[PDB]
Amino acid sequence: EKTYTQRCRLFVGNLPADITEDEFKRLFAKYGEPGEVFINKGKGFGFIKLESRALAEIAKAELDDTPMRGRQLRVRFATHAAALSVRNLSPYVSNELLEEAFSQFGPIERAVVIVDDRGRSTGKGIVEFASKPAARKAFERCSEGVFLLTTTPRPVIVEPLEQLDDEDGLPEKLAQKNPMYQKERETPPRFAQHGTFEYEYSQRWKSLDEMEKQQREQVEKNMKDAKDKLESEMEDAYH
Amino acid sequence: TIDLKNFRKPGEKTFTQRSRLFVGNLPPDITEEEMRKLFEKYGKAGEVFIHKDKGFGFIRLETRTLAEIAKVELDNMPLRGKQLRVRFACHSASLTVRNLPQYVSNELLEEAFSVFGQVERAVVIVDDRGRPSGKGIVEFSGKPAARKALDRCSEGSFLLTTFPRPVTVEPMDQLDDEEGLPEKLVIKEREQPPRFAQPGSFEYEYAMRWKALIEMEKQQQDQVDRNIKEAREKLEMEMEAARHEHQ
Ligand SMILES: [Cl-]
Ligand SMILES: [Cl-]
Ligand SMILES: [Cl-]
Ligand SMILES: [Cl-]
Ligand SMILES: [Cl-]
Repeated sequence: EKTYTQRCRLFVGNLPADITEDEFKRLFAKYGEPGEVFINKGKGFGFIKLESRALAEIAKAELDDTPMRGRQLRVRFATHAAALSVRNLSPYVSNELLEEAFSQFGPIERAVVIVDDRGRSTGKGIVEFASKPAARKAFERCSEGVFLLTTTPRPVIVEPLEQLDDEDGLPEKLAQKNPMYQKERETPPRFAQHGTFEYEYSQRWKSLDEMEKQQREQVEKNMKDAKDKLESEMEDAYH
Repeated sequence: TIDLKNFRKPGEKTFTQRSRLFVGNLPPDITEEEMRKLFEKYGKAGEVFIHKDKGFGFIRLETRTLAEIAKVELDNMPLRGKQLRVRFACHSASLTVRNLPQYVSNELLEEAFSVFGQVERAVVIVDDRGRPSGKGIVEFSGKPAARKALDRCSEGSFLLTTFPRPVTVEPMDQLDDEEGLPEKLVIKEREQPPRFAQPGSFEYEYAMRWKALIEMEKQQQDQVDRNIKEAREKLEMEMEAARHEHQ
């Protein structure tokens, strides 16, 4: 579990211009003792670590989209700076096996194996360390060397985790910053009908996307056939 | 813990599938009123489904906030000797939207796909620096509305803005990075613990062949990135040329 981890840090954006270090703590007062507190008084955002992930998820759920001296607050979890993308996993790697494996590089905040809608592993996973240099060590040694998890010499591919945001997307209020957003909205959503000036090129875009799909599915099919032949010649493990 | 109100967000639709909680490993001696009493703290509850013989069920709270608070307080909590398994239920009518135009927003994506049914939530995926990734999520109220949007956009070109590039609509491939894979069954692979292969051994030699095709796909996936890139700029040049053409 551990207290005041990086998974407990919350991002509080759109703060008032005259926000102070102690007033920012008065917001999260009823969530225990505040941990590391930093605020960017210029841009108007700040970070704060809570005692546990549970307290952080409760404070995020209660304080997000709430007013403060006029401005609406944007509360979310800060982007984990020590997160690594783990892929090329065998379908027999668990969360504990993934955590026990990468624990030798440093303290593990969390380690999960991404699964599909049924529960089967997708061959990819996520590992989050307590410090960024700990994740850098795991990223370097796994890429410079060969790190195995099972008996099969299937190496693990470690990359920096591209953390996307599918919770709070891109609100329209933030989209009004660019003037061309309103210029694009001059035409409402529609279906391109034949005979239109834009119909000829809409079908060419859809044809280009179909060409991209056919080429990428051909590449991903050749790797699967190559990955299956490696496990076939492995049966001939004798030198 | 304890805190009160109904915690509605400005203009939030209530009793959506986002506030739908799956409660597993329930004791076999539980009723509908008993599970409502367990969630009585978290406000008004809508639908309540129960499978008494199997030990699971569904309950839909008012808002997403009340469901997240009920999850963190009731997950892995003992009840009649058994630990509760509280988890957000998977959205049955969720759609993935790719190839979004440059200027998009959550409200634009919601207003656009609202022509196929009642949209519960629409989100434009953004990266670390707030830039859109080109992918989006559209969640409908029911399955027929999601299939209607899927069919109309598969055979027709659905345009969101002025730019004449249609978006690609696919069924949402629900990936779980929360519960993960805690444990599984016996398909021997774990005779040897995780380790670094010694350079020169058969494990090191054979694993380097695995890294070879991994980076081989990276070059092929980047080669098709260039093939689509040059055909894209050719099409965009042909559009700006036709933009100047007006009789
Ligand atoms: Cl910044
Ligand atoms: Cl952040
Ligand atoms: Cl690597
Ligand atoms: Cl309901
Ligand atoms: Cl930031």
